[PDB]
Amino acid sequence: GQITEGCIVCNVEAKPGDRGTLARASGDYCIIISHNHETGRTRLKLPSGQKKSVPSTSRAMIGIISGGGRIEKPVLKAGNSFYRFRGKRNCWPKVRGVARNPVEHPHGGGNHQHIGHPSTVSRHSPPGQKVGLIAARRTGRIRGGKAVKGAW
Amino acid sequence: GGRKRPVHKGITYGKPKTSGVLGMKLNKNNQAVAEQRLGKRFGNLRVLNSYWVNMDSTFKWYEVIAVDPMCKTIRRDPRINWIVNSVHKHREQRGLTSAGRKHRGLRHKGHKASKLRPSYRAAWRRNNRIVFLRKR
Amino acid sequence: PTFVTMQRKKRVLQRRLKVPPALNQFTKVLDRASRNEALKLIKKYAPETRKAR
Amino acid sequence: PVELVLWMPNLCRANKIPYAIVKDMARLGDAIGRKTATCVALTDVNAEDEATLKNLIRSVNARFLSRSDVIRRQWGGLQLSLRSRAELRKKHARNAGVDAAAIIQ
RNA sequence: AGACCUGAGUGUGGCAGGACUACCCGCCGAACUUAAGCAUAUUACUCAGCGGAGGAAAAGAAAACAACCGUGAUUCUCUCAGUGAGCGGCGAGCGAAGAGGGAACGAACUCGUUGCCGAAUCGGGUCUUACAAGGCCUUGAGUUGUGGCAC
RNA sequence: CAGUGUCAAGUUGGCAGGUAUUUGUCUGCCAAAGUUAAAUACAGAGUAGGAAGACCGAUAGCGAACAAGUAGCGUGAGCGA
RNA sequence: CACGAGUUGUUCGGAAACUGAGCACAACGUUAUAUCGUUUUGUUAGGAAAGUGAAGGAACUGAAAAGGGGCAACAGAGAACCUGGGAUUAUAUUCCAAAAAGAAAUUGCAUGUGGG
RNA sequence: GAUGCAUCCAAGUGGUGUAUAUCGCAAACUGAUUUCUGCCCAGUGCUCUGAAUGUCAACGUGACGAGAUUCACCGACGCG
RNA sequence: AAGAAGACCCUGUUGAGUUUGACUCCAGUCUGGCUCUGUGCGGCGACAUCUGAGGGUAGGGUGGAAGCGCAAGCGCAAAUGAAAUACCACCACUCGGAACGUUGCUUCACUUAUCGAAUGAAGAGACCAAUGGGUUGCGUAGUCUUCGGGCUAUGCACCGUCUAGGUUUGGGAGUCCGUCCCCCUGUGGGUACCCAACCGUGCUGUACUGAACCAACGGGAUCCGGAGUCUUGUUUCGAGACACUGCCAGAUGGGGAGUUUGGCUG
RNA sequence: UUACUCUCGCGUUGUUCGGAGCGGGGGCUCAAGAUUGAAAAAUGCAUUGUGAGUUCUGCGUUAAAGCAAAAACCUGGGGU
RNA sequence: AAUUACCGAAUCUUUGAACGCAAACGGCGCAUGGGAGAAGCUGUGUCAUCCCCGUGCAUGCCAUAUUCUCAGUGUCGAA
RNA sequence: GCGCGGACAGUAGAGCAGGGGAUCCCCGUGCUUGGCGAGUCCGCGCACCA
Ligand SMILES: [K+]
Ligand SMILES: [K+]
Ligand SMILES: [K+]
Ligand SMILES: [Mg+2]
Ligand SMILES: [Mg+2]
Ligand SMILES: [Mg+2]
Ligand SMILES: [Mg+2]
Ligand SMILES: [Mg+2]
Ligand SMILES: [Mg+2]
Ligand SMILES: [Mg+2]
Ligand SMILES: [Mg+2]
Ligand SMILES: [Mg+2]
Ligand SMILES: [Mg+2]
Ligand SMILES: [Mg+2]
Ligand SMILES: [Mg+2]
Ligand SMILES: [Mg+2]
Ligand SMILES: [Mg+2]
Ligand SMILES: [Mg+2]
Ligand SMILES: [Mg+2]
Ligand SMILES: [Mg+2]
Ligand SMILES: [Mg+2]
Ligand SMILES: [Mg+2]
Ligand SMILES: [Mg+2]
Ligand SMILES: [Mg+2]
Ligand SMILES: [Mg+2]
Ligand SMILES: [Mg+2]
Ligand SMILES: [Mg+2]
Ligand code: NA
Ligand code: NA
Ligand code: NA
Ligand code: NA
Ligand code: NA
Ligand code: NA
Repeated sequence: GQITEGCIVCNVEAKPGDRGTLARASGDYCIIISHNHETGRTRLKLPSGQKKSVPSTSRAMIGIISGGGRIEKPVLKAGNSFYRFRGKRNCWPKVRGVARNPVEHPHGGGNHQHIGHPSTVSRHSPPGQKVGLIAARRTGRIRGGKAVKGAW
Repeated sequence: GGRKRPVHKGITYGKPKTSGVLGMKLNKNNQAVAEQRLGKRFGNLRVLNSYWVNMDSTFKWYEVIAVDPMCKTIRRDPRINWIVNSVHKHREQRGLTSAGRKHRGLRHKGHKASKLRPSYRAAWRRNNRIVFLRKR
Repeated sequence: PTFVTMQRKKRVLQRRLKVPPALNQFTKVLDRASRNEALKLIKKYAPETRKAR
Repeated sequence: PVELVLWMPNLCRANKIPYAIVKDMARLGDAIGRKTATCVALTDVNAEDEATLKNLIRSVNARFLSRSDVIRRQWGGLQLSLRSRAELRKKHARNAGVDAAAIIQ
């Protein structure tokens, strides 16, 4: 509430006392859209493009998160991906589901590598069946305006 | 609530008759369960009885009555010193309190309880064992 | 400690809810002076102790 | 538990026995020389205290026996904290005359 | 000041965990198998699993049977009875009870309530040759009720 | 019998009386605290004593008539002469 | 195979006595069942888990200090000794005897000399 | 966009990606550059519609009946 | 020739792995209801009761009552119909209102259940004052009384009270002005304010690496304030009686389980 | 310290450095080594110079990779 | 009686439910009783550090305190 | 098997195949049985023990 509209902020508290949960990845920030002095709420634009309102008591850091521009440099090498994920978690390399056998994946098997059924699966699919394009509203190459992702 | 069958990932095996996970009910009542938890936790006491006091949507509260079998007041009382004798150790674990008798079917007598007296196993034993008379 | 918080919150919750008359009547005590006088009269006529009996 | 004596004022009222609800079962226990006491009944006193007993009966009846309709009718509780009452006060003060122009006169 | 009443600390006195587990008591709980297949059924309220006690356990003094000229706590035996009971893809299969002859049997008691009392109760010290079912003392516990008496 | 919901009556009363219901008769009994010996079990138990057998007779009979749950095997659970 | 021997430490390695990936006693919760779960992202547990520096008239009393007790490295951290021996059948930076072959370092207590 | 998505667990004030926060995380497909990636939404999926103007569950509501019950009405996702 | 009870092929009322839009199901997901679950204001309806107010072609019934009604009209007689109206009495179905009780949904305002975060539960709110609280008061007007005093409105009072800073109303008293020493000069030490009002809300700092703890100081007989006080009490913040707990119900559901997938046959 | 006035200077094998103080003179300090002696000849066996290897040590690029922690110990800042 | 048999008295190492804390450690503590004890002191006693032995010390629960010590914006209440 | 909507809108009109004059108007054309209850075909969504 003490920050002028149009100011660029990062490390934004979703709830007062959160100690910062929004706009923390390198290069990311929020934009303050407006204040509602009656309700005591501030409306802001998140990096994803969604607009969210939080109590005006939530704290923000002035500026943008450092380290921006990282994803612009091609990795070029499997070894560079290896070192990138070394400090994160065991999630790489990635084996395609159609390269697996039907015992361990719905996409497995066949005498050609193929998904034999539509890869868009329901939101209600149980774990083990919910693989592929999960509850996709649309598929294929996005033409024209990219719609803001996430829920409504 | 009802008992959830503790199978991995809710998966059962064998005949479809045994495939239920969420709809089975524990064959003991909750009062007997509360008495058993009290008795297991404090093995130096003798559980005597219990009664309902309150319940929530999540919880049920039962007050359990327990006796210290080493207290001289208990040991010299002809009304309660029966429980000092070691045959009454953990009687709630064996379904011997009022709640245990209730879920054993022992509130009934005669033709409503013939297959469960003096116990289900006792009646099964005397109904299913092959008798070989000496001269037959 | 948990019990301190619980007794305080119990007083709060007893005040915040709608107390039916059968329970509410016990907050409508006798006045101070009559209470002292009645307590003194009862103290006059207390039972015998163990040794007096 | 309050259920031990929750019925006692009603039983006293039904039999037309003067009763008082007083503070602190521990003070009652102090009177009879005990730790606590739920209730005490006076059956008779000597002549030196007949007048005191009668005056006590009168004031006790004023508070309790004569007020049976109110006592039977009166719901309690519904009390706000100090912070809530002050907040309602401040709100009524802020919106003290917002609708003054809506009035025809 | 202090009280009680809710909860802690320490001292003192004690108890539980483990083992056994044939039989017994409480839960939990299959599948092979049989149905000439198989899913209900069957195997089986069994095995495996988790708890608990004893010298036996459990049961047990009618909210019982009967429908009689009536019986009379429990348990067990023969029998009722593989049943002109019943259950059952009414298939495979399953499946008791009362009465009757018997074993046992000194088998009966307690509380709570009611109503008449109301600390007469308990524990602890200490005397009696005595951690007395005794005397004395004792606020310690108990009147938010222990103990007596009665159908 | 169990979970959950819902929940009495008061002996002008309840429960039972093996085809659901509503009536009105009859009969038996009085649930929702508790203790209790014997007659029964010991279907892979123990302690101290006993008695036997139309049983087996060292590849049999317990795995074990013997320094046998031993020697040996297995990472181990166990296996086991 | 039989008989009889052989491994010597203030300092070497470990432990007393560190933290790591981790483990899981307590506590609490769950489960018909604890033989289940949580238990280092500063950190147990609705959670009152600290028991003694001081003083003050020899052991009795008590301030402030937030987040219980352990374990997990014989290659990480750490750790005061090293040469000579004609000293063995076999041990040795471990044994050697007042000329300790000898030379050191380092703990813990005590005794003196001296202090400014 | 975190009272989230994916997701472990028989269960809990339980667990993982998350010591994170869209330049993040999770789920697929293709397989370096280069040059390109056409047409088809009928089918089956997936998705949305802030009509869901038909269809249902039990929960309710009413009526008939001495009552057990019978009928009627309401009834959400979803399907259409 | 040996090595292995053919692995090919068939048969069996033998399997197992895998698939699915096979049969029969189960977790998971979603959805409805009840529950958790409290307060107060309103809104739309429903129920009970008073009561409007009209009225297949047209001139709704259905009955007593063919005569009186102040007046004087309706026929048993004129007009119809798939039905012919009197004076007392006689309403179909809709529409309309309270004024009470209950309440099914629902808007809003709440806050104590509950949910979500944070924190070493580290400073909440008020004093700025009610549509507040109380015999641990005082009146008034009704209305009751067990005669002691209540209840409902109404007012007065008590609970109940202090502030950085900003702006302006009154007070003198020491010496900006100047003063009190030492060396025209230089330097060193201090005060140059208090009260009251409105605002404000608990406020001594600001608009590329410092130090800060175990107060001094001032009063009263060691306490006190310095360092305000208070508590119808919630650690604080955000939601909030829904979205979270249990039960019941429907759909979905190869993610998973079980099982089946005839026979004859050159 | 007119050091850098229009070719600044110093220095590495090597990627530098300097008015935020180069270079020269004179000093302070740390780390590696030297040299002298005590040990020590009383021991050991039957000698004092150079060149090549050798990582103790000194010199304090890949990275969307930036390369543990604690005990113990050390010193100061405050106070006695 | 190194006989046997039986049984009342005794002994009974390290562990193990194992329970002061640990553990591929014959490890390490706190409290409390003891033992031994060099150098100094008048052979004797005494004895710091070190060393040895006994006892108690897990968690929970019950009872209890000749009436122990406390906590709570729980409820009261002093005179 | 149960319920719905429909045999274009209905309480017999509308769309429009074929008709006169200059795309306009006008002729035509059109689910059963009973005094508003009981059957036939399409679909939908739902039930499935000979
Ligand atoms: K067969
Ligand atoms: K008999
Ligand atoms: K032989
Ligand atoms: Mg492959
Ligand atoms: Mg698959
Ligand atoms: Mg495939
Ligand atoms: Mg391919
Ligand atoms: Mg492909
Ligand atoms: Mg089977
Ligand atoms: Mg078999
Ligand atoms: Mg088969
Ligand atoms: Mg078993
Ligand atoms: Mg028995
Ligand atoms: Mg018994
Ligand atoms: Mg042989
Ligand atoms: Mg043999
Ligand atoms: Mg050898
Ligand atoms: Mg760790
Ligand atoms: Mg360690
Ligand atoms: Mg060492
Ligand atoms: Mg290519
Ligand atoms: Mg063959
Ligand atoms: Mg198969
Ligand atoms: Mg296979
Ligand atoms: Mg399958
Ligand atoms: Mg064939
Ligand atoms: Mg242990
Ligand atoms: Na699939
Ligand atoms: Na045990
Ligand atoms: Na035993
Ligand atoms: Na039930
Ligand atoms: Na709050
Ligand atoms: Na499936």
